[PDB]
Amino acid sequence: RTKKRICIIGAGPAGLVMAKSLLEEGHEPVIYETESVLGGIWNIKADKTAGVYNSTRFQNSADTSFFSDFPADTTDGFFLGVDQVRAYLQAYASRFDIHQYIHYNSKIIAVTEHGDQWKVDIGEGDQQQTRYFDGVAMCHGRYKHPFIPTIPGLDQFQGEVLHSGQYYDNRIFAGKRVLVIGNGVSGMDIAEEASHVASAVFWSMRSLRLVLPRMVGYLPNDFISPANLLISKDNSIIMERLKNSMPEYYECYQKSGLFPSLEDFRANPFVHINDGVIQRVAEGAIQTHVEDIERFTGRGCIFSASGTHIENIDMVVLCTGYDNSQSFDYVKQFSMRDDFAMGLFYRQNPSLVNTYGLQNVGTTGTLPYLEMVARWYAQIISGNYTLDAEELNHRAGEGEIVVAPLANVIMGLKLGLLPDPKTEFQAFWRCLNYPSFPPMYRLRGPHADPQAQSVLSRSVQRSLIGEHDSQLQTVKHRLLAGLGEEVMQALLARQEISQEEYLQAQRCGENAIVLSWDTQVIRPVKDRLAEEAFQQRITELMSQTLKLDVGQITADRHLSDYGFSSVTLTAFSRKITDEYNIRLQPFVFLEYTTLKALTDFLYRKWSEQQPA
Ligand SMILES: Cc1cc2nc3c(=O)[nH]c(=O)nc-3n(C[C@H](O)[C@H](O)[C@H](O)COP(=O)(O)OP(=O)(O)OC[C@H]3O[C@@H](n4cnc5c(N)ncnc54)[C@H](O)[C@@H]3O)c2cc1C
Ligand SMILES: NC(=O)c1ccc[n+]([C@@H]2O[C@H](COP(=O)([O-])OP(=O)(O)OC[C@H]3O[C@@H](n4cnc5c(N)ncnc54)[C@H](OP(=O)(O)O)[C@@H]3O)[C@@H](O)[C@H]2O)c1
Repeated sequence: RTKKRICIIGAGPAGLVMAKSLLEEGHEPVIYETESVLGGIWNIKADKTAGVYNSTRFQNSADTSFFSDFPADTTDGFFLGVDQVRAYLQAYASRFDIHQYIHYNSKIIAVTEHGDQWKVDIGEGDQQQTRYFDGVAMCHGRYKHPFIPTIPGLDQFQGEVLHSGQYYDNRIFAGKRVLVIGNGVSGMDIAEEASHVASAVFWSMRSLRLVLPRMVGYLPNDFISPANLLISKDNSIIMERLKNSMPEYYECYQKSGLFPSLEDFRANPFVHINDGVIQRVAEGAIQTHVEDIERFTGRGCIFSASGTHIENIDMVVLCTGYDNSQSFDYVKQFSMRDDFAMGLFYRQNPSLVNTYGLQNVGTTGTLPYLEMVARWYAQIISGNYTLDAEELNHRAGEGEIVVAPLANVIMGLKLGLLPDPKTEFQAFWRCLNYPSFPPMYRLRGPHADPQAQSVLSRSVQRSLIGEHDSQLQTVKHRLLAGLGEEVMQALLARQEISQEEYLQAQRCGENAIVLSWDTQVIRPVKDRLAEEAFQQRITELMSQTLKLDVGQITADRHLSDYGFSSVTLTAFSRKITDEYNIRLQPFVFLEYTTLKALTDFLYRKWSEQQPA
């Protein structure tokens, strides 16, 4: 009887683990799926308007992107592609017997609160039914409703216009003049793949982002431990790793002119994973314009900054991402941003969960983050967990990023899945220094798995092949300082911490780290008059590419005092070309030898074409 009856919207990864989690706490799942098969966005249809495209592979290694008690098969590789992922989801649904609860061809239409119960409107027309449930797990994913920007004249463009959700492979670009717009992962992969077939590829973007390949050195991009992520200096570490472990890539990244500015990295600190677009841009295979499109003529495109007119455009691919606001129509009455504590639990009745939350999950795979929410909701349903009033207070904000490995620590602690810092601090610390290995979270607490330890052991043996120990030990001292003086004294007494550790924490007091919810969040931060603007812009670009401050850059100082390099000089002139479409011939710097000599030349060349 007490089997609670939970309505799960979706058969994708979230719905699968959401159902398997409630089955561990003896509840009864009811999955409704609009499509005819499980798998989610990893399912292709023929008139494709959403869903992963052919070359898609996971950005992060299998060691951090799959479920706690169900390892992925890496025979064909550590970065799983479309076939293996949907394979995985089907294997999971079968070991934990999830198929029986799935009702395919069944679209949820409305969810309304009904006392403490929930009334759900299922199915479309003559199959329209209505059932009642104890809780609703919203597991409908993202990336389904394209977002089309409003651009002047695009509605009258006479070429083909696609949105990336329709993309499957690059045979569609063969022989064509392509304009790719947007520089998320989709724009990156499409632009890169287009550059191996198309007649010409033009890549439009407004602002530069950080790109890493899948492997950084001889380890996956995602092998980074919470301790490192806590020294903060967000990605100063990852950048160091790149610079020290991937020097060739780092020089090539610079020469592309696509390495972003500090102001750029603070504005979006999210690390995008792509393998290849930067090499293609370096080689001239792609023509990047970092600026804003002014308007679209009938078969071409005009740019605001440079005045560039690209002509005879065959295809525009709008890689402009998704409006995920409409994926929440069946709960139109609710404001997800304002009613969901942590963007995850309906504040007045958590029986209503939003598994994906509302933020951007970086650093490791999405699956184990979803799983963690699933294990947590399973306990809220059992009555074994009652969100406290600081929990209910949190609001997921627009733009925010979630450093998953931290989110799993924060949540893994609430559920008692990690050694207690107050009693097993040394162990807690080892955990904070391993990458996000999901088997770590099934060694203790609710529903462990005996085979977990051995799984976690292979992943950690691959981790062990940089330190900043000093900084790390300072994170140790500051964590400990953050536990308080009573717990510190107790750890000292019981022999968990040495006398040095204890005394240092005693000194690192006003710098104490207290792990909390927002530990896991990152918030991004953002004629004559014309000719002054040009030279001002050129100096900044020289400042960016040189790592020098505009004070030290002066009009009449010879440019060669400034210590350029082949790499930094290239980077400096591709950046010029990207914003003003001016090409610097191979003698530009032998003939113009000061800043003022260079800007006056380029501004002339600029205005001999269309300016402003
Ligand atoms: C191109 C691309 C690449 C990606 N790469 C990665 C990656 O490398 N790593 C990673 O971790 N993640 C990646 N993701 C995203 C992430 O993997 C997916 O969101 C993941 O599958 C989790 O999906 P989900 O469980 O939230 O539901 P989804 O997989 O989004 O599917 C949701 C399901 O709910 C169903 N549904 C929706 N509305 C209703 C309704 N009203 N009634 C009934 N059913 C409904 C849908 O039919 C769908 O089957 C990528 C996404 C895209 C588009
Ligand atoms: N952990 C994971 O591995 C994981 C999980 C989920 C999803 N993903 C990735 O998320 C991707 C889905 O999002 P997406 O990358 O397609 O889109 P996106 O990240 O939302 O970015 C859309 C792009 O379009 C540009 N754009 C938007 N509006 C524009 C306008 N009016 N004019 C010009 N440019 C505009 C944006 O640049 P601006 O900066 O100028 O806006 C942006 O680069 C998937 O491909 C997947 O790889 C990864």
